Amino acid sequence: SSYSGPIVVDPVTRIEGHLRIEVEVENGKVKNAYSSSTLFRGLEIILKGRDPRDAQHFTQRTCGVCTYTHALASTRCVDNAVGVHIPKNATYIRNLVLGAQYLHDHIVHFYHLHALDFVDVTAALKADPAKAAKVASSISPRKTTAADLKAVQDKLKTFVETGQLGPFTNAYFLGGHPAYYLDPETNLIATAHYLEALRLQVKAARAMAVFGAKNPHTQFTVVGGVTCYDALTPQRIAEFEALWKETKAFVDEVYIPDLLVVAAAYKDWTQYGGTDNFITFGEFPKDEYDLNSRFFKPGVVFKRDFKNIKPFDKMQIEEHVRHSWYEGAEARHPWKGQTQPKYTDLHGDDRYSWMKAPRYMGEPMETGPLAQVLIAYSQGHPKVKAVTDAVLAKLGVGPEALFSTLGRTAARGIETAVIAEYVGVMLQEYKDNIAKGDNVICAPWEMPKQAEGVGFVNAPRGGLSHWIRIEDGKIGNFQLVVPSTWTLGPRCDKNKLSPVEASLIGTPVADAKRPVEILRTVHSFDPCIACGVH
Amino acid sequence: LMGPRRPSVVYLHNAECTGCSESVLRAFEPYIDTLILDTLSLDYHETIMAAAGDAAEAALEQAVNSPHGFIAVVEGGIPTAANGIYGKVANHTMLDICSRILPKAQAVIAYGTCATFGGVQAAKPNPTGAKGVNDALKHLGVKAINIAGCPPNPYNLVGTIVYYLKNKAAPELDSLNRPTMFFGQTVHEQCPRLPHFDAGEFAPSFESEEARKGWCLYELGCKGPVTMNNCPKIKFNQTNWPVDAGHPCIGCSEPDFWDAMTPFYQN
Ligand code: SF4
Ligand code: SF4
Ligand code: F3S
Ligand SMILES: [Mg+2]
Repeated sequence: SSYSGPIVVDPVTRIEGHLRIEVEVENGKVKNAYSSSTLFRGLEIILKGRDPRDAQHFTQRTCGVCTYTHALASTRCVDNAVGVHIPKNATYIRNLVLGAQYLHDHIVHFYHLHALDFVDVTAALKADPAKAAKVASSISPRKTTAADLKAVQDKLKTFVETGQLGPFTNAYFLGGHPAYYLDPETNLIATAHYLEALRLQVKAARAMAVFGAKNPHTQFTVVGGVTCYDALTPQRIAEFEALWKETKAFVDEVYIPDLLVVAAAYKDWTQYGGTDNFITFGEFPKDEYDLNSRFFKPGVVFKRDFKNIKPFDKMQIEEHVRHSWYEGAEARHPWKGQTQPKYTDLHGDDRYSWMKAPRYMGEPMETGPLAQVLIAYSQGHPKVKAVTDAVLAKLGVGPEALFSTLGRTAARGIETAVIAEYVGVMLQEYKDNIAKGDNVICAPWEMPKQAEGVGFVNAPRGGLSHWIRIEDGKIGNFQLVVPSTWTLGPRCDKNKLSPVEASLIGTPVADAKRPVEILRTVHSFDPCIACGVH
Repeated sequence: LMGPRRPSVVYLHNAECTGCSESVLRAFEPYIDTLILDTLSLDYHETIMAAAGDAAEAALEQAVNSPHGFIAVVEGGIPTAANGIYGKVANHTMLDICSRILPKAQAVIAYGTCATFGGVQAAKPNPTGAKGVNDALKHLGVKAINIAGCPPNPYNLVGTIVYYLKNKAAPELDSLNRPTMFFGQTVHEQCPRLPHFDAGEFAPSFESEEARKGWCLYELGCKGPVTMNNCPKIKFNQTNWPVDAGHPCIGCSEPDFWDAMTPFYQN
């Protein structure tokens, strides 16, 4: 009984923003895919003519999931344009807020965005909580008892019997689903940790506000450094440290073990949603003007040739519009970018998305945790190598298993673990620096009348870049090229499928009415359509 | 998704960055889990709901058409240019979705400056013709309670909802339809640096010893004096707010602030 025909998923939920996924299915497997982004705001148009200092305030509102990242990218971009070298402490504080962002973001993604593709919450009601506690205590140094899990089950039971299932209404697992494999106990463990993560993420986000004023949308960055003199104090540092420590413990004791248990039960998912090419910009600089000073280094890989990592040349990026709702067909380097909307409706003139299609030396590039992890591994990054190897050894799989939806999901966990530890290193360096008597957090600068600048951030979804042309001291052009633009943008003028589109080819679909397999792959990229389109 | 028991909430996303959604996840005493399991029935929310596609559309239908009634919480501006083309969900323009759904709500809350006043995508030259909910749907008699900020304090959303459930009415609203219980004071009159303001003690730059010392940020652009919000009182994430982090207020709870308050580092 295998389906042949179209499937449309609109809206794709449990992502940021407005995504329409279209596939052609033949004999129960995807043979073709379109990634259609269906909201445009036009932030690049809006920025024209404004004060370059104002850009980060506008561009932070690209996205509130990956909050801060755009403020950081814009500030790095205008810092660069202006030629200011910010103080060491501004780099530490900016880096620490970014590390905290990664932890918050990836924990919410795994539990609150991804996990309902794999966890049947309502079967948790069937579980034996004593059995479940045994399983939970075996996978984590954290002891969980039967009473602990019964409390969760009792709460869920009361919720489900009220007949108001809320966010679980019409879930693809309701009633059972052949593509959902977990036993009741494991469903209960995952559900308990979903609930727990709702409160832990409050602390993970609070860590950003300690130095960064507030979450969402931090307000501590300025051209030349940061503003938060209070971040130098022992008390604020202690507060940050305490939140970081609790967040890292959750990563280490709850998220990664759950990630491994789910991956082990869905090991068939090593066979779907692979991609060919990877790009990453590096993150957590010692030197704001040298990407190779970053804890994770930039790199480019084509056709999985990790033995030949290519250097990242920022002049080889062009953004295509041939299959996008913009004027014409000409790809542009972002320093010569154009944002000229022209809507033709779905597949009108072969156009189907508000996202541009970024290509690197003409190739579609996956960016994000899998790119950052695999390129770092391949550069000999010792922390990445040790976590990655441990994960691979725990799952009983080889390296090729990483080129898949499961692999990508695993890489998101690996990066979270590695960054959670690295935050402690940065924190200590920061403390050390203060202890040497360096209490400087902002440097003076002057606005040039004419300049070009670029800022690079490796955000939780990958390589982010903001590009400015200053003219008469104002914004002459401002272009964002965002990780989800790379990953989820449409085809280019060479008709090459984007990473998400290509990864969907081969996806089995058990039940076309409930196409959870498509969600699993799409969600593994952690799409952000406000980011991708801006 | 609903029925009796808990009050049904339909949460819509228009032209938005999802920062407002994330702000609600930061809910503190009550936390978001209490709100979703005990207080409210969250019957549609694209960010966290299990269903997608046709199944999500069916969930939304079932919620909106329930004889028990629903509350609408709306995030994002409505793009109205080119007959609403710039924003679609399930291949329906956002304008069309909100025009159909919001008049059916028992109460509508516009959550965040984009939903209340148009927000970032409404900033000049406003290519998508983005409008706040009450502006866009004026003709259909929609009058949403406006909870402004970018994003708002989630304290203010929960407080407004709790009031509504208790009193079966909107709380006192200001002339921008914002609750006076949260938006009745300027940020500035509540600010700890007000004594420096009064004394004309202004930081001349962010690197200055005056900035280190906590002097007033007015000369560096602070919009506290023209901005109505509860930030210094409630704070964010139970721990900080922009001026205590050393940065000026950018006026983010005010209409058209992207154009009115800019350049952000000038007064
Ligand atoms: S009000 Fe601000 S935070 Fe909320 S959706 Fe709009 S841009 Fe995002
Ligand atoms: S820092 Fe801003 S809100 Fe505070 S006293 Fe000065 S102008 Fe007012
Ligand atoms: S920028 Fe917004 S968050 Fe409060 S301090 Fe000013 S109203
Ligand atoms: Mg762009």
